[PDB]
Amino acid sequence: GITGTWYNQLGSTFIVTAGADGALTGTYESAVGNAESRYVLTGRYDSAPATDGSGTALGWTVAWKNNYRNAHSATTWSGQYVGGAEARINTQWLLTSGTTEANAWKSTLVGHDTFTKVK
Amino acid sequence: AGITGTWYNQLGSTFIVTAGADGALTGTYESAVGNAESRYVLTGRYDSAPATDGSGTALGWTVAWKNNYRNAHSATTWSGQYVGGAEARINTQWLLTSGTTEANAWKSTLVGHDTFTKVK
Amino acid sequence: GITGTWYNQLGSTFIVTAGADGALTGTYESAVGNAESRYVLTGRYDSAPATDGSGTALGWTVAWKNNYRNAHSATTWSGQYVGGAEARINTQWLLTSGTTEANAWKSTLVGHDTFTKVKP
Amino acid sequence: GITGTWYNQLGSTFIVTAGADGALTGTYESAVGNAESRYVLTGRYDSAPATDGSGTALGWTVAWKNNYRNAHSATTWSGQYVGGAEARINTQWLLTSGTTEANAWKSTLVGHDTFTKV
Ligand SMILES: O=C(CCCC[C@@H]1SC[C@@H]2NC(=O)N[C@@H]21)N[C@@H]1CCNC1
Ligand SMILES: O=C(CCCC[C@@H]1SC[C@@H]2NC(=O)N[C@@H]21)N[C@@H]1CCNC1
Ligand SMILES: O=C(CCCC[C@@H]1SC[C@@H]2NC(=O)N[C@@H]21)N[C@@H]1CCNC1
Ligand SMILES: O=C(CCCC[C@@H]1SC[C@@H]2NC(=O)N[C@@H]21)N[C@@H]1CCNC1
Repeated sequence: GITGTWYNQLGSTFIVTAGADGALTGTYESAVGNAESRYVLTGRYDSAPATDGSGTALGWTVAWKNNYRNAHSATTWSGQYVGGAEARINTQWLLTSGTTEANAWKSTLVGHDTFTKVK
Repeated sequence: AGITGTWYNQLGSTFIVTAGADGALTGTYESAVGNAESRYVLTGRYDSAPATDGSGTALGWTVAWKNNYRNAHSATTWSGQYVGGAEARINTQWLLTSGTTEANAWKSTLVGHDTFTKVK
Repeated sequence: GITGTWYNQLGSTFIVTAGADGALTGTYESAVGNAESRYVLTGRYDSAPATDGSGTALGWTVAWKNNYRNAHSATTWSGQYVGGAEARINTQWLLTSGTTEANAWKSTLVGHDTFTKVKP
Repeated sequence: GITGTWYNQLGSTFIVTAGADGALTGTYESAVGNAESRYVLTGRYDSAPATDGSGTALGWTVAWKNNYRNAHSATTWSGQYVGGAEARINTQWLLTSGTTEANAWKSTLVGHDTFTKV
C-alpha cells in the first residue's frame, strides 16, 4: 500500500518504493523552500505491521543536495501509513540545517505533513 | 572520512554508519533502551558537499524497530548535523512514531535529542 | 480575535482570554488522555502583531493536575492565530511527563493541534 | 525548588516563581536571537509531583515583545524539574513566528535547553 506517488498539503510529490526487506527508496520534490526538481530519499518501514488495524510506522530522509541546488540541510519525516479508501501517510518532520556552533540553537525546523494519493 | 565509523550516544546506544560518496548513510543501530534488542538496519542521507565556512554537515537517518528477533511497530528518525574536529560530534533531534489506532494517533510520536561521539 | 471558545480536531475545548498586556488566561478540557474536566492554562501572545498578513504568535501551558486527577505531566502549545477561510489557531505541542532519569528519553510526546471556533 | 534564577547552555537567564497553586511567573532574558533585555513569562507546573524520584513536569511561554523590541514570535518550553545536588530543568522548546500562510510550513523552530542553578 505504500509504494507509489503521494502528495502533501503543500503540493510536494513523494515517489516511493517499499521493498520486501523494509527499505524505502525514491524521490522527493518539494513545492516550497530552497529546492528544485527531485532529491534522493531513503528510509525504513515496518514490513510486518500489527494486524489489529494499527498504522504502519515508517520514516525517511532527504538531504537537500541534487545536481541543481544544495541547501545544506536535511529533512526527516517520521510517521505512519494508514490504508483504506482515504489512505494517508501522517508525518511529523525535522529539517536540520548545517550551522555554526553559535547558531546551532536555530538549526532545526519542525512541522507536520499529511500525504494522500490525490493532490 | 568523518561521518563513517562507530558512534555512541548519551544512552550508550551504538550507531555504526558508513557515509557513501553518493550522500547515502548505511549501517546498524543498537538501542540501549526501549523495546529493542540487538541490531537494526538504518539508512539515511547526508550533505556530501557541506559549506566550508565552519558550518556543520546536515544529515538524517531512519530505523524501523523490526529485526529478526523483535518488532516494536515503530520507527525513529534522527535529524541533525555532524560537527568535525578533535572531538567530533553528531548532534540530533529525533521523532519516534509508533503505529497506532486512529483514536490513539495523538500520542503516536515521542521527541528527543541524542548527541553522539566516537567514545565508547 | 483570540478571546473565545476554541475546539481542536480531537474535540478538546480551549477557553481563552487575551489580555491587553499580552496575557493568555483560561481553561483547557482534553477529549483524550489521562484528563477529566477543566485545567488551568496560562500563556502569552504578541499583542502588536505585524500588519503584513502574518499570523499572531502565541503559546500556552497546561499542567495536568486539577481537583479530580493528576497525570504528572504538562503540555505546551506553540503556534499562531490566523485568519483565512475561518478564524484558526494552528499549533504544535510538547507534552512532557515527570519521569525517572532512566525513563527521561521517553518523557516527551509531540503533536499538532488546529483550533477553530466551531462547536463539534 | 523551582523558584529562583536558572541559567541554560546558551547563557540565557530564566527567573521564575513557582506559586503554591501551580503558577509559574517571571522573566526571561535570551543570550541569542532577536531579543533585548527581559520578557514576561507565564506557565504552569505540577504542584504535587510524584515522590518516587520522578521529575516535576512544567512548561512556560515567552512572547518576544517587550518595551524595547518585538520579534513577532513566541517560545514554549516543556520539560521537567529534577531536584537534588545537581538540580536541573530539562526542556524541549517550540519557537513559532507569525508568518504568512504561504510561509507557515517554516514557522516553527525546535530545540532543547538544559537549565542549571549555577
Ligand atoms: O528549504 C530548505 C530545503 C527544502 C525544505 C522543504 C521542506 S521539507 C518539510 C516541508 N515539507 C515539504 O514538502 N516541504 C518542506 N532548506 C532550508 C535551508 C536553510 N534552512 C532550511
Ligand atoms: O521502544 C521502542 C523502540 C526503541 C526506541 C529507542 C529510542 S530511539 C530514540 C532514543 N535514542 C536511542 O538511542 N534509543 C531511544 N519503540 C516504542 C514502541 C511503543 N512506542 C515506542
Ligand atoms: O494524558 C496525559 C494528560 C492529557 C494530555 C492530552 C493531550 S495535550 C496534547 C493533545 N491535545 C489535546 O487536546 N489533548 C492531547 N498525560 C500523560 C501522562 C503520561 N504520559 C502523558
Ligand atoms: O529570535 C527570536 C526571539 C528570541 C528566541 C530565543 C530562543 S528561545 C529558545 C532558545 N533558548 C534561548 O534561551 N534562546 C533561544 N525570534 C525569531 C524571530 C524570527 N524567527 C524567530
